[PDB]
Amino acid sequence: DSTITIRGYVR
Amino acid sequence: AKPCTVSTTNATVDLGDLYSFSLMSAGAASAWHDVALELTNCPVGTSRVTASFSGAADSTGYYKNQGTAQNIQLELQDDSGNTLNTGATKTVQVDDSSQSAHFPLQVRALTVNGGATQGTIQAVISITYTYS
Ligand SMILES: [Y+3]
Repeated sequence: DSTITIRGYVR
Repeated sequence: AKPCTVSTTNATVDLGDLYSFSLMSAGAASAWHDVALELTNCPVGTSRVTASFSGAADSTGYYKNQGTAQNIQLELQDDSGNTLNTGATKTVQVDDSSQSAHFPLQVRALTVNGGATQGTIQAVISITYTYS
């Protein structure tokens, strides 16, 4: 019913 | 009971850029990011909404990073500080004045064993609602 998308980067 | 209408079909959490030096020690993490799941048009008679969270979890128990960054996990918590790992559920009361329900959550990236390496961070948590 719902979707939580987590995005990011590690430098 | 009859189901409400899902308003928050998609919810994106952009952690932005995190540096390895701030994710070197075990327990180190990114800042908290607000994420809300909202339901509307709740039928009369339906007063409670239960959300069931599901997602790929690694050996630490937290959500596994599907990205290239190593030694990085994703954590989902409610606004009360309670962790909501895969399989967890949360029940909130419907607001009969507006016929809606809301799930105020928090998301952050963390390194359980420390030593996070350069790379991307990607993860998806699915939510299914039950009503009563
Ligand atoms: Y919050």
